[PDB]
Amino acid sequence: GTAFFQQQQLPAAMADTFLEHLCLLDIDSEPVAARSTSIIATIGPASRSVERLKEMIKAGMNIARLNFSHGSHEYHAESIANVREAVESFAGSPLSYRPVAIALDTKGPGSGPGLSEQDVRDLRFGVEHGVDIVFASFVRKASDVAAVRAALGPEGHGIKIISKIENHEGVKRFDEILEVSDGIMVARGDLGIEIPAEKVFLAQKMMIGRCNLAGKPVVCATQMLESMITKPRPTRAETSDVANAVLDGADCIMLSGETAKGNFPVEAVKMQHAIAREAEAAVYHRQLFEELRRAAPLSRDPTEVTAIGAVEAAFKCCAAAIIVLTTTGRSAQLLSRYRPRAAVIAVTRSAQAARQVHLCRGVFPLLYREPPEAIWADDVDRRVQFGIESGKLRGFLRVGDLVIVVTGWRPGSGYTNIMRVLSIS
Amino acid sequence: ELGTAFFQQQQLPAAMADTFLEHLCLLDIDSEPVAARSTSIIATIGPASRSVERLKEMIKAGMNIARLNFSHGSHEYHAESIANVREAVESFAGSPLSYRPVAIALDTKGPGPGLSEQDVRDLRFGVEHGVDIVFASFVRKASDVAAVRAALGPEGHGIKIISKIENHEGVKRFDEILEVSDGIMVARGDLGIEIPAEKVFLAQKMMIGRCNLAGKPVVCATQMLESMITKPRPTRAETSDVANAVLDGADCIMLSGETAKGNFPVEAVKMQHAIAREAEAAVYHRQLFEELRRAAPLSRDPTEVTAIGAVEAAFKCCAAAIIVLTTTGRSAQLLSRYRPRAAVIAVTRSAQAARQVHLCRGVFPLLYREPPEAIWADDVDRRVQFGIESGKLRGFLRVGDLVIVVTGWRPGSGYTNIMRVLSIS
Amino acid sequence: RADVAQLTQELGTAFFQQQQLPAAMADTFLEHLCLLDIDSEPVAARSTSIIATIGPASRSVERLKEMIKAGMNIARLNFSHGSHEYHAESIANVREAVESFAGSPLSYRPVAIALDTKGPGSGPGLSEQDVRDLRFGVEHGVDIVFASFVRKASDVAAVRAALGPEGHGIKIISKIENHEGVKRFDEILEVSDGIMVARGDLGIEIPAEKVFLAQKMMIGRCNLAGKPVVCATQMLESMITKPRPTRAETSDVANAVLDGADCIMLSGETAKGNFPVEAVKMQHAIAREAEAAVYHRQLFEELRRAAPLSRDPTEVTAIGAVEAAFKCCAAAIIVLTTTGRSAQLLSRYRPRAAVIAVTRSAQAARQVHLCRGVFPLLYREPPEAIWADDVDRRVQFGIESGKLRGFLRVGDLVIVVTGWRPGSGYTNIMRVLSIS
Amino acid sequence: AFFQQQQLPAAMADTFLEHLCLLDIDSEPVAARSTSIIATIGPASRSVERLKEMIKAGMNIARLNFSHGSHEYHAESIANVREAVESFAGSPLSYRPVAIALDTKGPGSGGLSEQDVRDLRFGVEHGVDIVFASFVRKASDVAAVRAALGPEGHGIKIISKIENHEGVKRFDEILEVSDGIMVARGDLGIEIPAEKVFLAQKMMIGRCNLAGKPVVCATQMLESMITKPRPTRAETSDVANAVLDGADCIMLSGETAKGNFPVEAVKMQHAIAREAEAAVYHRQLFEELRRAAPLSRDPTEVTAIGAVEAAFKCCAAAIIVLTTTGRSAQLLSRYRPRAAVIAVTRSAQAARQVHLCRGVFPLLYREPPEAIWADDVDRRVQFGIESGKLRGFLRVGDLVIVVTGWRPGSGYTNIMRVLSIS
Ligand SMILES: Nc1cccc(S(=O)(=O)N2CCN(S(=O)(=O)c3ccc(O)c(O)c3)CC2)c1
Ligand SMILES: Nc1cccc(S(=O)(=O)N2CCN(S(=O)(=O)c3ccc(O)c(O)c3)CC2)c1
Ligand SMILES: O=P(O)(O)OC[C@H]1O[C@](O)(COP(=O)(O)O)[C@@H](O)[C@@H]1O
Ligand SMILES: O=P(O)(O)OC[C@H]1O[C@](O)(COP(=O)(O)O)[C@@H](O)[C@@H]1O
Ligand SMILES: O=P(O)(O)OC[C@H]1O[C@](O)(COP(=O)(O)O)[C@@H](O)[C@@H]1O
Ligand SMILES: O=P(O)(O)OC[C@H]1O[C@](O)(COP(=O)(O)O)[C@@H](O)[C@@H]1O
Ligand SMILES: O=C([O-])C(=O)[O-]
Ligand SMILES: O=C([O-])C(=O)[O-]
Ligand SMILES: O=C([O-])C(=O)[O-]
Ligand SMILES: O=C([O-])C(=O)[O-]
Ligand SMILES: [K+]
Ligand SMILES: [K+]
Ligand SMILES: [K+]
Ligand SMILES: [K+]
Ligand SMILES: [Mg+2]
Ligand SMILES: [Mg+2]
Ligand SMILES: [Mg+2]
Ligand SMILES: [Mg+2]
Repeated sequence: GTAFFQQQQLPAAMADTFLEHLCLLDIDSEPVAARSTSIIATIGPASRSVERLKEMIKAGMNIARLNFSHGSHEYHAESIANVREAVESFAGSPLSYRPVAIALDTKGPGSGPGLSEQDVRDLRFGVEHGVDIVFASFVRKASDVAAVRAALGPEGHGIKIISKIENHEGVKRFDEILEVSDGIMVARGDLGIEIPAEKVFLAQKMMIGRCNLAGKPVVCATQMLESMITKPRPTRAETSDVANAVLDGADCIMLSGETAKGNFPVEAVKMQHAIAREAEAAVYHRQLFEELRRAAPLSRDPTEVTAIGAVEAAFKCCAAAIIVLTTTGRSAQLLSRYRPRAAVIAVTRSAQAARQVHLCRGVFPLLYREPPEAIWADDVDRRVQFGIESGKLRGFLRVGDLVIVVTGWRPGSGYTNIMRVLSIS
Repeated sequence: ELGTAFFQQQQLPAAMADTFLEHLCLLDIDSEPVAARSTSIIATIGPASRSVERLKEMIKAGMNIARLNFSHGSHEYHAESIANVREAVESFAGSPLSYRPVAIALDTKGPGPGLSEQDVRDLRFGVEHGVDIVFASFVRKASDVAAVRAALGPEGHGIKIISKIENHEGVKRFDEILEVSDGIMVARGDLGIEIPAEKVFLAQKMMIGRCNLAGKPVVCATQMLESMITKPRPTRAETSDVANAVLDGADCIMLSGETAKGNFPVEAVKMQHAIAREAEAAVYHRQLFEELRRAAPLSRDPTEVTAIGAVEAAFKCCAAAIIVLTTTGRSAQLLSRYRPRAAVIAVTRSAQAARQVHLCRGVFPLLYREPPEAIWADDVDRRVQFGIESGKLRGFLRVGDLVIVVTGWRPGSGYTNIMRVLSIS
Repeated sequence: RADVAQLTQELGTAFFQQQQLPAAMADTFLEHLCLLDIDSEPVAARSTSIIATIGPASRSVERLKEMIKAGMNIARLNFSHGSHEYHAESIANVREAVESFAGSPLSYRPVAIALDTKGPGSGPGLSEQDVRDLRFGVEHGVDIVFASFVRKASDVAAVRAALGPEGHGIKIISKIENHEGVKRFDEILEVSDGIMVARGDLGIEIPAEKVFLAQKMMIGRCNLAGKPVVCATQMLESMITKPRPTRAETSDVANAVLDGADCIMLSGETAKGNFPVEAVKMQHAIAREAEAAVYHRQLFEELRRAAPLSRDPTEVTAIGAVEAAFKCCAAAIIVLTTTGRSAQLLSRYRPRAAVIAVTRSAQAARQVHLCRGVFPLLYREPPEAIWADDVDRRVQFGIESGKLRGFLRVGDLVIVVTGWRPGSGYTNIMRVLSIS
Repeated sequence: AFFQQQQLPAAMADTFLEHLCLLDIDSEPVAARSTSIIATIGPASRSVERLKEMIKAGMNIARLNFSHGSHEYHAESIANVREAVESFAGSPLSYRPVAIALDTKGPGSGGLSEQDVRDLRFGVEHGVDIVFASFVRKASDVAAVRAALGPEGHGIKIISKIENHEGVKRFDEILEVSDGIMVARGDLGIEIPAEKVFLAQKMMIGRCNLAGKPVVCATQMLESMITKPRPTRAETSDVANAVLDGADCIMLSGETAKGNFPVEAVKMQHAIAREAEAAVYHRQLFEELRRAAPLSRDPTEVTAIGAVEAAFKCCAAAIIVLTTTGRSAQLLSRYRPRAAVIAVTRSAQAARQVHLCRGVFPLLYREPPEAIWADDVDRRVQFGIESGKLRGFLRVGDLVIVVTGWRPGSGYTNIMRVLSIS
């Protein structure tokens, strides 16, 4: 229908030049797709109650950040328990349950050259409490990342390390840090003090571009909606900043004081949710996909080959979603790197993977709880149907839609290799 | 992984270029073609190419389609030509490495205002003798194609009608003719007499472009290697002409007098084979695929969606082949329209489809005659393995290579919706 | 690499490391982003104009001199507050501070004066206070009118009529502040000289999360039309009370320049804030960094592909001159202009080279600050007897001011744009000159 | 009506595929033929009357094949060409200069042969404009030809013929020291496999286009026309494709030297080239030539790109350039403008040699001088406009781009002007 092609900036998406795309942007063209940029909310006195945390999950919070620069281990263990209680209060309805990752943001090296002794104790605390992500403060070289990985020990092998770039050395040694990290955080607060304030935007755009090229998650952080710490509505520069972080290519956007100590934590999450949906519909996929395809190297990895074929197929039919079965989240990450307009519904049995895939833009994790079927092909079909039923319940899919299904040839991680065009019934 | 030697062959340095101008500058006479020749050769059968022994030599040289010119000779003469082609083709049935299906095409005498009485009798002869293709002479409007289609009686609706554009009216009414035809022949002999000779190249390039856009086969015909009727080597203009027809986008190239009455019929086939291989490696796939992708409309047909995803996947891993299961040839045709560098190995139970897919560039048919398995998924696996073992036998594949496999979710034609990445073992 | 090798050997590797030149030579926008470098210093003069609102914090002649030195190009008088006597005193103080630098003509900086109207309020069209304020503007010689709440083409025609016969030279920049203005944008732009994205009211009239779409759409359409566009309101809001802006504020300024804005504005930050000079300095610093990060390779290609064919010699000469400037990395394009139009047509193609506009019109010299990358030089000398000699003297005045301000160095290439006969509308010549 | 002619619907297309789909056999070519025709002089094209007919059919360069005939035979051929060319000098606004090219015999079994030294000396003594140097294998072969031309032959253009594997492999070093290249497909098709010649032709044409140096496509282009009045479908396609590849010149060998239809062969190449030039996809071609050409601080180079860009912006009928050596016209030609490059020169040799560059129409200025330099310059621009109007290039109301310099003498072009006709 004509109405379908007037929504989600589709006239602007069909434009032949970026200039014509801008000219065709319409304030009356409503966003239809689900919000794909994840929201990281910092936990503190304003967002610690179980009842307030339930409201933040409903507003769109995907990752809860624990800032280990403040508070004791007892304080952070209580934060973890309240987050998990609020998250599990919706587990009674598996088709609508939303996993929420828990990220530990370290205190940092301070005046020291490498990993501090408090960071070693805090990292061990994180492993013992089952955190999913580490936001490693003041990463200056590859050996800083290796020190964090060593401090996590053998039990913390599955924890993602997102390196925070906060100074000139981190910006200069970016390539070596990105190579050994799982992703990056553009920590603009310290970065704006370490380098001239008027240069932070160049560092943010460079790091986002390089992370997008590498297919690794990138978080834009600090002062995005600062004025909402005390005021009910943000400034015109703040809404523009959030929108531009999404247009730059950020996988995640973050709230610090807005959710930890401010007076509008739920509204700050709602505002980031609303801006991100508008900005995602304004993305010029025509040039973006072409450039991501052209820049990505040739590959002999079947997961990598299936991912590009599935994204290409999704664009060809305007697929409502790409449903992917994943154990570690990697198959969903490789689909996410090509920035499909189709939502990536990732069905997994790993609760940790379901929490961690929020780091990748456009990945909507579904945690499958059923015990395995005796026949593997039937267990695979049951999970795909769970993805279709959750998608229908949440508004991602309707009868008549086309979906791309990405599965593998045997159980276990690393064997994705099948792309299937499916009609929703 | 593949080596520097691999990336120096088949014009791969020229294929990686960022502009068409840089692609031209990087073409190398020392870069040898590795892929199998994908542009089919149509050879006209006449006194110089009628004997079973001569036909066996032409099959070995590369003839894929045998053309019977009904402008000369009786029905008895053409029935003997058909029998000799079939005898020469079946003389290699014992060896899997040498067996190659050969299509039989009937070229009509022509019109008078519409379908002539002799054309009705000749078309009826074609149906009775099981011809695969009709090259319909002097098509000027859509109603001429409908007359040929109606003349293919009740038993011949499976025969492909390739409309010959030979005059100004056919060129002007091209869109309506292509819409109702299976493909087109740029019949340059009469076209060069009906329109100014210096305008034939414009008509050829326009029709080839429109056929490529429509995803329908296009044949370049007449005087391609004319001097080879009496001389053992062609002129510099003739080799250039064959190469440029392949670079323009022609699915097939044809020999008329060169093979029907000339002194070097086998040598003419060998020459077309050698030039086509060189020209196919020089194709600028980078821009070609992007433009075929951008110009092809969005589709909700799973075969069309699977085909683009499979071609995209083949380019990503430099796949040795795309193995497709097809009953009518349609799934292989939709892969062929995106001009993959990988060979399209079409496994079919239909002898007619195996002969007719020679009309589509890069489709290498395999006729499969094993009795069907009781379990459909096992029958599918057996045909995919048949394609891999014939591929290994003929030099298309080695252990360690990657292939793309295109199949459907249920038996019967029209259900292609699956693309798999397979490692050859 | 071969397309820059001889020029890299000539100008040096250090030249090609500054002003984001490695990022500018990238083949894709993605590679351009990856190559942005915080250590690549901006070299070019700041091309995006700064509009500063005059108020109690920025009214004194001494404070205004500091703001001119910090980079203020246009002084905005907000007629929503203050009396005619108050605004006349503000105008006089701006003119006094501007003329305090007139002793040195090769370095003098013109400053435009803009009148921002109160608006229609609850009314349907032009209010009676707006008619009195517009007459005040004509009587006091203002250069620009920022017309509040423009909702249709007839609103800008009413403003033009209220300016009368004597205000024909005044530029009307229409402020888009509501849903109707956004929806009727094309008809408003057609009859206006330019647009202001008035984000304050716009963010109240439409959902706050949609303002960025309206800003980007209007900037794109103004760039396509070749007409000036101003980005306004809350750009450095926190600097009203703090000496340093937030990370969202610096990002906002940078993104307005990257979107394609000709001008950026300061409101309460300069009118009533505690750091008016610091706010101007911050906008200056961010705009220079953002201008160097513009992806000229795709931008120029798209401006050419989108611009229709033209049989106007000024339009034809402008694209030829911008193309020539990119070919040699020209330090500047010196253009002779009477009304500012020839400089505006060069500016629409977004050259990296500075557009040094030599004019005898003091009003045109002030008004060309609306066009990005135009550096006005007011020529005060009496005419030569031979017209060709008068033209040459004006070109040499541009080269000498260019050398004395740092725009040009001996060995640089410059593009000179002139006409074949005196008077406006005859630009048709482009010359390549080597600086000696 | 203007936008339906010269394949303008196909020229406006956003992709090459859409450009192909929009090619129209009913869209007539309007612009003058840009690709020069080199015709080989022999028994079938030696008479003054036959040569006059070939000049009217479109011959721009006369090739003397020194592989056959004596010096006396070639001197008579030169004299007949000059007599036929000067028979049209009575009308200066329509006079067509014709270059004379000497094609050497070659090294044979040997570097530079002793017969080649004598033939090159003959060429200098007889005032030839171009040398087509046979079997060039390395840069030192070009230097040997340059030395054999001596001090009296400094102005002669050396076009290196690439005829073997070594010439193809050492192409870059040969092009660097040559004025241009000839893709000599006859010997090349014997030295390398016949099925690889098209790759060598396309590579050399692309590299010459990138370098901004002339490239000639040669041998068997219309071969069958040696005995038949019409060419084959492969032959017309070959000529069209050489123009579409980017060749500056196309050549006729036996077709004009010994064939039964020399005038018809020239007419056929003229007709095909005009059709192929209108089918050129300028949208991508200009963008790629522009992107591939390096940045430059040479004012002639900078003015040339500004002028071609300006010509495309207004659909200029022509770019009128004042040139001494032909260089300013060559730098305009390298960007492949759709506008004709009308080169007004006083140098008769430069007027003949600029036929090597596609789209350059030389006008030999033989009008009285003006005392004031600026008036003399203006008069040459008016000469270009009047010849353009007379020959059909221009009409009243058209826009032209005029390219001149700031002071006399070669190497000072730095001005581009937009001018309205009449
Ligand atoms: N992250 C990302 C990666 C790839 C492509 C894109 S993109 O497609 O959004 N991309 C916007 C930036 N441009 S631009 O050339 O700078 C530009 C800017 C303003 C204009 O009006 C214009 O004509 C061109 C290139 C297209 C985004
Ligand atoms: N869709 C499609 C179909 C067929 C071939 C191709 S193609 O990719 O082979 N290709 C042809 C040639 N054109 S061109 O712009 O005419 C051209 C010609 C000569 C040049 O030196 C040049 O720089 C450009 C470009 C595209 C693409
Ligand atoms: O993204 P990952 O971690 O590589 O997981 C993909 C894996 O998931 C599957 O689709 C299903 O496997 P399981 O039955 O073990 O969940 C495998 O075929 C495939 O290898
Ligand atoms: O190309 P076609 O004629 O549509 O045939 C493709 C068909 O082949 C298959 O892959 C296998 O089908 P069969 O087992 O019936 O041969 C089908 O699933 C698919 O629909
Ligand atoms: O940009 P504008 O207003 O068209 O003015 C450009 C004009 O300036 C000139 O270069 C010089 O004109 P004047 O001598 O009137 O100042 C004219 O040739 C040209 O028409
Ligand atoms: O193309 P060339 O060889 O550089 O000659 C171009 C020259 O022609 C002119 O326009 C006119 O020069 P002349 O007066 O010497 O004929 C020069 O100003 C310019 O340098
Ligand atoms: O640590 C952070 O998030 C910062 O410095 O912005
Ligand atoms: O019949 C043909 O092939 C022709 O006329 O070219
Ligand atoms: O009036 C204004 O400037 C606004 O609303 O932004
Ligand atoms: O000399 C030539 O031109 C050839 O050999 O083709
Ligand atoms: K911290
Ligand atoms: K026939
Ligand atoms: K106001
Ligand atoms: K010779
Ligand atoms: Mg920090
Ligand atoms: Mg025929
Ligand atoms: Mg307002
Ligand atoms: Mg030879």
